[PDB]
Amino acid sequence: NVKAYELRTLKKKELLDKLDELKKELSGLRISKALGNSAKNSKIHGVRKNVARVLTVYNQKRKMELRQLYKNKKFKPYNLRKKLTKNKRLQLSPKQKAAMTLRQKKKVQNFPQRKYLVV
Amino acid sequence: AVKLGAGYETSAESWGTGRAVARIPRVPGGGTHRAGQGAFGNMCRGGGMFNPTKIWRRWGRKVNLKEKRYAVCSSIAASGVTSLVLARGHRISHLKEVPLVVSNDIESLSKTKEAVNFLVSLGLKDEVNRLVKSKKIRAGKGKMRNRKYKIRNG
Amino acid sequence: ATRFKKNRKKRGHVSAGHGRVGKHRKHPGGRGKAGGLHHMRINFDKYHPGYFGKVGMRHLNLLKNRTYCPTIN
Amino acid sequence: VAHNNVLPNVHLHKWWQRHVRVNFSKNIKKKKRRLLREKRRKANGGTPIEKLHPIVHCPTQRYNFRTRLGKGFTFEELKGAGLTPRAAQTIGICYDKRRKNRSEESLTKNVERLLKYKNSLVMIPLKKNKAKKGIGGIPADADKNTIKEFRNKKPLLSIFK
Amino acid sequence: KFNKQKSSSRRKMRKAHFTAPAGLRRKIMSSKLSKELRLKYKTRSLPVRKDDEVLICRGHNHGREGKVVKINRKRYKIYVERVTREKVNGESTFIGIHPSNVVLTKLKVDKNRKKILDRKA
RNA sequence: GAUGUUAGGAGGGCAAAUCCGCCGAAUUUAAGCAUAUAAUUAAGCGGAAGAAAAGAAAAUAACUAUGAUUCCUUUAGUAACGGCGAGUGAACAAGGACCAGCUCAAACGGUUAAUCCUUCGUUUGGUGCAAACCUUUCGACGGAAUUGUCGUUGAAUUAUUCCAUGAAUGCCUUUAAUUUGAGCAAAGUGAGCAGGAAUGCUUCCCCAUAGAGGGUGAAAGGCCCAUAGUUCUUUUUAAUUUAUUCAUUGGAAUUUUUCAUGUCGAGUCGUGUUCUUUGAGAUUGGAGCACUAAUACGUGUGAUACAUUUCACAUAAAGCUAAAUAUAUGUAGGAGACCGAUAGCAAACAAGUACCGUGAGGGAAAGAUGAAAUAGUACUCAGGAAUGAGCAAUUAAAUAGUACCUGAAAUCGUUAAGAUGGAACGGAUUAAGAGAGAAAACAAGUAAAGAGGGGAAU
RNA sequence: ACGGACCAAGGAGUCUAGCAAAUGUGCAAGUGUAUAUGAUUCUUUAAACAUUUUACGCAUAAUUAAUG
RNA sequence: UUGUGUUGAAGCGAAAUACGUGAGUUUUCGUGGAACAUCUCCCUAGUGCAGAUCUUGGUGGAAGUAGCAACUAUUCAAAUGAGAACUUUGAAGACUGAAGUGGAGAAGGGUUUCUUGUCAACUGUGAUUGAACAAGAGUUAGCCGCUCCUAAGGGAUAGCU
RNA sequence: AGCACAGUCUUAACGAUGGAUGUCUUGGUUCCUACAGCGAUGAAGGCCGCAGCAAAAUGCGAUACGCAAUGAAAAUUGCAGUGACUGAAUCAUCAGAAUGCUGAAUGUAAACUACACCAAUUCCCUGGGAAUAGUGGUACUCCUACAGAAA
Repeated sequence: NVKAYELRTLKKKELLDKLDELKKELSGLRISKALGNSAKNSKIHGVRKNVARVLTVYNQKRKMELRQLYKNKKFKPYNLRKKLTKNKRLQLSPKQKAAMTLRQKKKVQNFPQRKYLVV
Repeated sequence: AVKLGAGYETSAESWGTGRAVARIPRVPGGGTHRAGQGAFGNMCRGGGMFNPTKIWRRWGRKVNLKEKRYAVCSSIAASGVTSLVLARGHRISHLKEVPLVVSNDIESLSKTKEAVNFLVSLGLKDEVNRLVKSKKIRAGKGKMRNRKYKIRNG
Repeated sequence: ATRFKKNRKKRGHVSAGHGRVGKHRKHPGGRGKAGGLHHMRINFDKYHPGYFGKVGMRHLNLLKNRTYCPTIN
Repeated sequence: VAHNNVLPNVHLHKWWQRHVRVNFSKNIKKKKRRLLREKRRKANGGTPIEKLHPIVHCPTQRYNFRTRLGKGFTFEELKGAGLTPRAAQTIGICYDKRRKNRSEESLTKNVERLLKYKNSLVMIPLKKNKAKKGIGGIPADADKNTIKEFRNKKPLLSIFK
Repeated sequence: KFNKQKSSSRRKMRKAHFTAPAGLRRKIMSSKLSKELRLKYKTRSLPVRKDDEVLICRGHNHGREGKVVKINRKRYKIYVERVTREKVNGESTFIGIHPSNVVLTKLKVDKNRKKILDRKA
């Protein structure tokens, strides 16, 4: 049983090697289960979860190092770029919605709404 | 109100003359218990009530403002006499006068302990006891409708 | 006040006060003002004499604000 | 029909249950509207949320004698108050380009109402102790001391009614 | 009572009680503290842990006391070492006691309990 | 125009309660029925939003006049439409909610497209642990565009007064509100009775800004969660705090002095005719076809078709726009004089499930042991076994044994009593039997002795 | 003549609009405060409370196709 | 408003020297094991059943009755088993009579196939049998088919409505 | 040890059948309030899978009744088994990672796990070293820019 923080410092090589040997041990456990042997059947869950953990760490490392590759560059692949709602993606930018012509810009600047009181 | 189409959400058919059965509508099909059973109709099981309750019942009422003011004035006057307050149900046999008034510092006390002490010292110990011991779980289906207890008015 | 309704006091009387011979059918004379001039004519003539026909000219759009005038004696 | 009754007239020959609606939420809506306008006047920082409207004579012979709040002052009365429409709409003055002053009485009375509102105005500087003389007929900005002493005073809403 | 965001419906909150998750069940499985222990930690109630000495003061076993042996949040019960009972078959099993019927007399030391007791300050 | 697996993008489907277009009945009413009504509805097709649509007068009025749209009260079941039958049925004014105005076209700018986009670079500072995000103006390139982007809303001229502008230095405090997530949160587990078990009953104490609810072996303010209250934390948003020196760059409003009365939406309006729609009637809107305008002194409304003509009001044939408004949908909250398992949704449950139909579709029944099965029946006997029985056994209780709360009637069994010649039951009156019964169906008081309970008297 | 083998449970003049009569109640040539607003009311409260000395309905006057 | 409940509420069965004229009301015993009433006055309604070839559910007499009738036909002995007319074995008598209850396939079915157990229900009599129930297992392709071709024809593209 | 005729009907007591009644209620119903689009970045819907023993429902997607992270934080259990003396057992939150075949379904098809064409593709170390028949792309319409052909 391996936790997710200590293997966070491994390189991809031994991460994949750990995954491979762990899968091999899981395969051996399944072979034993298929045979008459049943003592080890309860370690299948733990080994399966270890496989899930190491896969999670490896995939997160790969995704982060891929994002570092498309840092800025304005043309990230679709999965790398934002995944908002489709209509949110197609919405006009706040700048575009707030854009105004020079005529109304100078009108607003010269005669803004004013704060005041009464007697 | 009941759900608008309740009991009428089935296919209508009353093939019933010559079938030696009542002319009530029957649900169609087969292979299930419901097939051929009596469909909508107040007499039929699962058939919808006779006059489904509607939300546009006259819930509220309009009361003349003059009549409401008359009623409030009369209620104050009635509270002003001893016999009526006694007959209403309150235990005021130890009150000095029925239209009892207390100094404005009653508006300033802030502890229920001293409020109860003041109420007792006025002679309403019996009234307080009645209110306290009257707490009781009510009868009927009301108590499963967030209406558990029933208290008297002090 | 559904407990004051007259139907409650005919609760075990079979016909519900609507007659044993004539029964309570649904619209046995027609719907609404159906039979005027034909079989409700006596009712119409006895209680609403000048009902049928038309007299006078048409005021196309009235605008009662024009002719509104209250009177004090 | 039978007996001596008015002839029936009920216009319920269509599917009316679809169109029936009952206002269970009249007072709830009242409370919500009051809360919304209270929050508005709390947010705009002491400036009243009402806008000044002229008083006008109701049309037709039926309501000849009665006056009521109209929509917006006209160009003539704004000019008589010395106030361009563009600048007036930024200090809570309603303006409409459709009304015309057909009578000197209406002109003078709306002008004097405008002047009363104007002199009751106390302007808040646009830039936090950068008081200036105003533009387009807007009064000059008040100073820090008078703003301080007037903000705690009850704002009169009589001129709005 | 005075805030309308929280329901007072019997149906609603008894459904909440009977379908509460385990984490919430831990909180509603609390119980009183003895007088001296209450004065020592200046708090009134505490959720029960596995190894606390407890004293049951309600029910058929209202007199004796013992150390809790296990807690069943699914059944809303706790078990104490010497309150066993004989089944019909012939083996012993602990008697389920609702935590509301017991008072804590001594509670075990754990890093979390002192952090929450200091939080109680 | 083609064509391009050239580069970058978009549409498609689901979902509908509210919303926007089209298409479009009949049942029904008229006591028949054909116009009419149902209904500009249902069904059908298409299209959006958190609202939609409408909306800034080719409006109303006729007055002392109003001033975009929407919605509420009302006008008003009114004017009007209609085998003038059945039926149908607005608008203006008035009182309110809300309140917001704008831009293209056309005009003017040619000592100069002053515009726009793509791609590639540069920095101006900032909140993030990170991921990412907000600001930033200097470009260069390639294009689009004069078959028209951008600026002005006539153009200059004085006077004031405003608005954006950069650099340097300092200042970033307080409070109220609003809104998340967290904590803290009073007082009995005191006698006694009866209990399997108090939260019950008596009795003695209390807390309450908490006596809402839920749980706990029976009805709990003081056993637990929570509740009243309060303290932190999150969102934004008001008032408050401080701004000071130097500079030129452009713009705006009004006010002086002159020009020129400019522009103003065409197969469109309009008219005829046909169909539909409307309350709209010698035609309310729309549509098809035919004809087909004027140029602001015009042309369009002013609810009866015309001709001549006054008057008033608007300025069509281009466009955007928040609020007040609606929500039988979805999700999440909160409630109720609602239903309480043949009820309430079809579905309290493994319910749109089982099952039926080739298919479109149709569509159920079914909740409850006990406080605790961490008490689900051990042991013995008899039986092949199912089961049964017990001197045996859990429980307070098993006639609470899993179909398990209670356990009606129909129907059936056991025992007892009675009746019994082709009905049975019954009404009225008694008699004989058999069950039950003392509250009127007798005996207050009196004296003694035994057990008790009270009240008054110091 | 038709329905009824038996038992249990369910089972049918109601709701809304509009008019009138009757009766009770309030006020009375007036009556109803509509929509809406305010207000230390906001568990209850979606109810209660209130309305700066020409809103609207009905009534206070009828009659006529109608100018009136 | 003012009451009843673990010293037993509601409900239910039988009743009562009970009251009423009557719908009913009130009590007793038994059962029941957790709530119930308010007739002090009033408010409210999905408020009162003998019927509707009423609806749903349950249950009767008919009645141990009609009936368990096509396919010529069974018998002896043994085994298993608690139990054998209809399970198995041997013997006999017969049938189907290659237009076959014989072998292969298609459509349709979908594990009914096999082995080992097994009998609560089903197998309209029995049943130890079984297509039932339970646990496991079983389907091997370059050559058999699909896959390819085109037919009656279907869908779609371009247009055009 | 003996005695009742049988049947039919009536009554009572006790039981069978049945599931009414009463009492329950994590359900419904109605109203009020608040927010409100999902999809070629592959939706809704449908299949197929996934647990040690695992059918349904619920949950999930080859990391498959759950991974990571964050808050709480000692249990979780039918057995087996796993957990500290708190990134560990279990809840809650859920932003990271992952998300089978389909489906508007979009390479051609479809009662096919059938058939294309173009890049071979993917991974490990800091240019090498491996492993893979595996992986991506290719619909129709349209917009902007571009390309070389046309009159």
